[PDB]
Amino acid sequence: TNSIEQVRYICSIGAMHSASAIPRVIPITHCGPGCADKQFMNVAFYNGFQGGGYGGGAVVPSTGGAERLDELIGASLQVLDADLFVVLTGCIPDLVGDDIGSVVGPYQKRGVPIVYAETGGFRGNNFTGHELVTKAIIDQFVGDYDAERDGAREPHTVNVWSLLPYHNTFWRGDLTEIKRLLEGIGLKVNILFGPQSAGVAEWKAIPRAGFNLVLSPWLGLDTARHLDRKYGQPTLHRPIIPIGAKETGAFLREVAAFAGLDSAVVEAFITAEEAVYYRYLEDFTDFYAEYWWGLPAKFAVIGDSAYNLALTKFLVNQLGLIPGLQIITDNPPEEVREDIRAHYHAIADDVATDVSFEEDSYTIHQKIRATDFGHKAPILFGTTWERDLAKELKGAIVEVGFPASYEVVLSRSYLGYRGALTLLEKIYTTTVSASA
Amino acid sequence: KTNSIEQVRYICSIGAMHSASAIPRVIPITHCGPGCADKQFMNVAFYNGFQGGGYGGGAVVPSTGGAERLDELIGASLQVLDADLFVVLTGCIPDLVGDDIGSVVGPYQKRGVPIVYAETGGFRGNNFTGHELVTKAIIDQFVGDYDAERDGAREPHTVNVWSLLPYHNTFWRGDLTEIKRLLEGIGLKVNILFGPQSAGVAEWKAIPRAGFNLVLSPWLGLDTARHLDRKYGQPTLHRPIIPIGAKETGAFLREVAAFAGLDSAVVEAFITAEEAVYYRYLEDFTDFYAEYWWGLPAKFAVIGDSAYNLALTKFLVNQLGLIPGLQIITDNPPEEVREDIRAHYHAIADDVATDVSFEEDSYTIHQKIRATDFGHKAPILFGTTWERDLAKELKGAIVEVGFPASYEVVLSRSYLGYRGALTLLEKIYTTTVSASA
Amino acid sequence: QMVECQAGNVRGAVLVQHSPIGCGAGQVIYNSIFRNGLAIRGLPVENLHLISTNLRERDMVYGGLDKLERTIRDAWERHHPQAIFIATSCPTAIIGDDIESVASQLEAEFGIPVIPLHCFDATQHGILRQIVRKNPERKQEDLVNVINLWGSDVFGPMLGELGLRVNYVVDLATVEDLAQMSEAAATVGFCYTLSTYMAAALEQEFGVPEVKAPMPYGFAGTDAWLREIARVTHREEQAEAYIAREHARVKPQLEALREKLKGIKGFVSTGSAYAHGMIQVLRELGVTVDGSLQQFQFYGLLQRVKPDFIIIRHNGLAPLASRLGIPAIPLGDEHIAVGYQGILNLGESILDVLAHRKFHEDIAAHVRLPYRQDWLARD
Amino acid sequence: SEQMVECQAGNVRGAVLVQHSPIGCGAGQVIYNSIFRNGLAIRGLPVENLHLISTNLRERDMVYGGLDKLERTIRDAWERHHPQAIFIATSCPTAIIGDDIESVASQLEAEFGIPVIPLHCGFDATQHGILRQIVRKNPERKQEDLVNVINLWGSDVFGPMLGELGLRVNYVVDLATVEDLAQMSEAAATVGFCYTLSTYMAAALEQEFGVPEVKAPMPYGFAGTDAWLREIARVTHREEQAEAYIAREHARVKPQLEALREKLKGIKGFVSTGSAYAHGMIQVLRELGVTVDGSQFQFYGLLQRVKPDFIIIRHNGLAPLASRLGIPAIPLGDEHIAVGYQGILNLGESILDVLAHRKFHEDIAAHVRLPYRQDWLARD
Repeated sequence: TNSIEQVRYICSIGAMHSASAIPRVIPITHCGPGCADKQFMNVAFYNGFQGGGYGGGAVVPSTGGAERLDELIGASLQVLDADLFVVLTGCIPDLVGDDIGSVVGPYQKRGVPIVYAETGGFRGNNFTGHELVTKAIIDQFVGDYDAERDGAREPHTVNVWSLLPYHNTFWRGDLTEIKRLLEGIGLKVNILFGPQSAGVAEWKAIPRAGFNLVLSPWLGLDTARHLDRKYGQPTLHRPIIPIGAKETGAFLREVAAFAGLDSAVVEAFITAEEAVYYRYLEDFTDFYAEYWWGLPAKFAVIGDSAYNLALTKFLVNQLGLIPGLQIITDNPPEEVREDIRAHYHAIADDVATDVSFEEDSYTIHQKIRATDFGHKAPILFGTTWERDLAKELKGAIVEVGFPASYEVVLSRSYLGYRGALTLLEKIYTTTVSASA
Repeated sequence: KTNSIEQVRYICSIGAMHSASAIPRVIPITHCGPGCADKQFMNVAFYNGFQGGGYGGGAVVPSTGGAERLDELIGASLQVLDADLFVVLTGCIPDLVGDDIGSVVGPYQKRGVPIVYAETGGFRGNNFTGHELVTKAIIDQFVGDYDAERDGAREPHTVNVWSLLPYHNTFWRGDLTEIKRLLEGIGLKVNILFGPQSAGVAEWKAIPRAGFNLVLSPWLGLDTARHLDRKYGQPTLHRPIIPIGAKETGAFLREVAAFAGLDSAVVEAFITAEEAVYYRYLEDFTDFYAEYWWGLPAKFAVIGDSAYNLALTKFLVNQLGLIPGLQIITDNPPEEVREDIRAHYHAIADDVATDVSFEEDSYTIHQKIRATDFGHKAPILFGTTWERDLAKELKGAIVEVGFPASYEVVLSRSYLGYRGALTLLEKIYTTTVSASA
Repeated sequence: QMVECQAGNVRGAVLVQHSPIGCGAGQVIYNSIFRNGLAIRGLPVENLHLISTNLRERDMVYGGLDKLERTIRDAWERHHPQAIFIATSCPTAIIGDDIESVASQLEAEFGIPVIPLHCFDATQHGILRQIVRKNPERKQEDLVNVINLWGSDVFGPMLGELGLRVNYVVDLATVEDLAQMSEAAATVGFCYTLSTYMAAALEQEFGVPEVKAPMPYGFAGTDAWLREIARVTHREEQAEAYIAREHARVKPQLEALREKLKGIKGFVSTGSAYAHGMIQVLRELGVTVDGSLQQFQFYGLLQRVKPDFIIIRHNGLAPLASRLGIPAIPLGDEHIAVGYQGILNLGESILDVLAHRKFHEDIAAHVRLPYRQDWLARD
Repeated sequence: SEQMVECQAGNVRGAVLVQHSPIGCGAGQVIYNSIFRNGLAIRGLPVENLHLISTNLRERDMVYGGLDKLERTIRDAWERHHPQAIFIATSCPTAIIGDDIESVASQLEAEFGIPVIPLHCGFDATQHGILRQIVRKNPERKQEDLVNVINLWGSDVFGPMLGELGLRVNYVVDLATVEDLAQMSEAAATVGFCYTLSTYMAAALEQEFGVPEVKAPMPYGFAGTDAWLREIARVTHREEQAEAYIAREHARVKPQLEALREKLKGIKGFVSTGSAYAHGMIQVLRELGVTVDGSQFQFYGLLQRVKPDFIIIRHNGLAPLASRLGIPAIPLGDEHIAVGYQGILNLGESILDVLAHRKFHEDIAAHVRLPYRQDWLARD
């Protein structure tokens, strides 16, 4: 069917949050007359109550549209102090056929730091919009590369293409952890988003990075291929985002092998991180093994492919939980779906599962209800939409993705070693709160 | 004031065995009469955050005239367990009967075994007094005398940190990690002495070589710091308020830098970087804090030990403009220090003055909370599992911040410093918004 | 703007968003508001079920009528609602699909109203046209319709002392409640510009009188409002008893409350028809008001006035004022200051947000606003 | 048994337990509170903290005794909670000083008009006190459809099972109101699935009050459950319902056991508990086809010798040690896991669950060092 009940994502123009995730970058939205651009800068608010003030929010300007868009750009330029403006277009400019390139080019020839992305809402969701925005920035702001003028390529610098900002609820802490891990093994990291990023200076340095790391099942592959064609940069695709010591060590060793990093440094960093992580896991083993009242054996993960696969891998391989049902809701392109399914088939050496692709919450809930989770209630890793279903199943729910309307998220992370420990805390504080 | 204590807020001195087991590769050897359920402590830590004894805790802990029985236990533990140091703690029966623990433990010490004994009669105090007794016993019987030529010259920029009580302050591991990170940021060498970040008995052997002792708590550790001043002549810096958030943490770091004579450029660079991160996150949080339609608690009550009680009160008054409704300290501090703690509460802010009471019986605490007027909104309680029913009765939120935190699974959570402050905000306001969850 | 949340907040009904998936982003905002309103009102808490037709490229050149009918059938089969509303954003309005025909056809087929909204208020108009009963047999003499957006149960207790019952509408009201409004003995609108059309239509097309009196803000306002309700519903004795009792109970406390608020300079920028009541309540408490109303315009006004606190009813304004160090009254419940107890509630809220200045002043000192200096040197 | 006595006495709803001892011996209050809240949540009853009062003895009381403090604490309990019964527990430091609790107990019992039961801590102090002072004597009402089920904790396993027989269940002692304990003399029979626990109280009930005790095979395994249900039915005259239920359950469960056996094939278990409880678990495992070898340093040696896939234990501290060796343990917080016909399948898929969790324990075993010296490892 076509109906989507309880949307699991937003339109492409919702990728304005990706632009506002870059420090000192202000998106300029053009959705038509521009009634409810607020529908987004407030949608991120009803994710883990984070708000876009770092680069947006009510700060975001919003709208023949060529004349009116030109007026908007002129007004925003003279009011707002931004390192870069990103102009995003919605339905009406696309359907009417407004020539946004003609409106925005004159400013660029004037030297203004402005880019435009044609991100018609009905074309796709905000993941496709994110890729469009990143490609627009690369094409219109980073521009062409000349090693003599711009600087020699650095083999040990990496551009990280990863979680989608403001849609992956814990993207700030998660990107902090990813950057920390990558710098541990001796890389210079262009994280490109969030508090740890340097801003547009980091984006201008994209051409002179050794390689692009696509740390996600499919998001960023388009950008990495584009950068390969443009600058000739090699790409490392690491579809599983690491959570915990096992997967994180595998990921770090894989990146070190790819980039030719010093193995002694990599091993020392892994040893220290593992020491800390396994001290905490040793402390946790008492609870995990002794807890009288039993803990969930099966789980279901509903969310975008990145966090879905990361959580499935961690829950199967670190905790030995039984995968009950995994549904990916970000609507990945049909070309990449078999590779994702393959990742799920080999989720462990002796565990094989599968992943479905549904975007309608009614179908997802019916699938969960039709699933058999054993004599114990499962643990759902989903969104606010699954709270009622979780109560119906008499099980726990952990909100791990959009919409996480019952989490206040400042710097929480669920990736790497520290994020893995935080995730365990969250999961098993939720489970024991049955009698709270 | 009645003697009865309902829903205990702490345990006996011998419960300070958890302080000994918080030092890496240190195994306590308990001696509590016939030891019916001396395992209680080995399990109360499990029901305060689900922490687990680690290496020298849980069933790993050996337990029992008790002289012959204690000697047999010590011999068995020595032959079986591999530890850098053994701490022998005694409870009621050895104290009442009058067992000579020194005569039993000193023979091993003269033979070179790394063993100390502490007399922690359970009826003489709670586990805070036991913690001080254990630390003093270690210093006296293991660290021993100091000779700068034999042991090493004193380092003016090394610090011993005396702080949160292990395993009773539920988030002590992450909290000590944050304290050590902050102190090393401004260029100090830190002897944290407890938890995963500690080096173990090597750190304790280096206590005499530290430039000064930092007592980062209202009263716990002051006894130890005075003892170390008398013994090794080490100066003491008392910082009664444990910092949470950027304002208090910056004040604390600048105070420590002024005391230790640290380089000011390094201190300021570290503070500005930490503040950059912290205030970026606080900027993100301001949207929720100012816009949230359905209202947030205006008043709070904090029930717990003096350290976290004062730290939380300071943070909630100064970072957030929450109105202090009722603060009760439940760790039973000595009568000498209570006026200084009250003074800290009187000047909790330049324009906010509050007060702190000292109650150890949960019935009295709950009656005081019920008798308190929290305004037209339900308050937020910072307490323990004992306050869950009361929180439901008041139709307000509860955040478990101390023993017993029976509904928290605590691995590496912290509520101190720059990062712990953000974690604490997340916890508080995820609890408040979960009213309709 | 409010049409979609109003239509989706009716329990027992299903709202169909005929538009691309993007225009359904509000489902999260509406769901949060709906759950919080249910929790506040004491009703069981659950997610709302909003269905989007999920229009794509193809529907932009052909039409979404087939997808619209499929979505309506899906709503009926999944939930079996008592009513189905239909919304229409810009992208679907431009292609000019004919929703009326499908709505009428499926309404006939299912036997429940299928209400296309024309996004005066579209949701209220549709409810009156197709849900509100006509010539009801019953006439609940002790029932009064109270129009509110989200609010809280303040009119419940207040009118209970008059022996009247409250029919909260439209939000969080079951389809049964919306059909009952033809039976009520009167209709009271909390605010003019927000509750005047629907009550006027109710009185015109149905015998339900509309109450025209000062809003329940301030002592005199509440007196007049309660007396009008009592006269319309013939409860003068209970109304006078309640008024005297409340005057006696509240007047003392207001004296003490006034001193704490001495020298406090407020600021109001809500709707002029409700800002008036708020300013009346503030003047009762002794607070000084010296302002009355786009991010830049609000920033300029706040810089000019520099109030201790602000009162607003729209989003985006509060976070900007926070970055200037000014707390805002959390006006997520417009019923905070209604009635005699409303005076004390607003006073206590003001005193609370005054304490919270600590947070905003700390934020104000450590944040760079996105406005360039050259413009910051000009109005 | 002191911990169990305190847990039982404090787990009686509507009663208050007084711990006559220093504050240290009250540390178990948090453990008991957690168990109590979790039991209430599992049983579906409203959840709340339990109120245990400590006399909080200090040096003065260790020297001169604490009778005055005990009386003050009992008065405080009465005034604060107005309970239906007050138990008193005495520790070692209070046993040494030899305080006379009986006199104050009797005096305050007379004054308040409610039982004040000094617990004296095959035999159980709490059960003995309940029988002496709470259990009603010569009841005017006999409940032919009421059966006493003596259990510590666990979900409602006997509820549904005996409901199919038309019998009602009276769960004692834990989570039982003082009303429930009083009416145990009215029941039509007393069934104890745990021989070690239930034998004393059920025997005393039958001897003193005439409520028959059911002595039959425990409800473990098909044959065990058959015999147990048939004995219940014979004692309470419900043979027809019992046979109908047995036939239904055999038909419903016997098929799935084949698939469970196939899944569990080749799995080696290990059981270490009281012979009575271990017998039932071993019988259930034998039904499922799991292999059992037979029945904290000695535990380390045993686990090294056997190297089981999983262990079944009922005592604290054993599981964490086994976890560090990479062996998951069956969590027997709910001892009702394997009871009855559905218990076979419950235990089977619980074993399958903990076999999956082996991944965590193997990682822990890989990355931890145990505190035992290498030489000691070379001894039995």
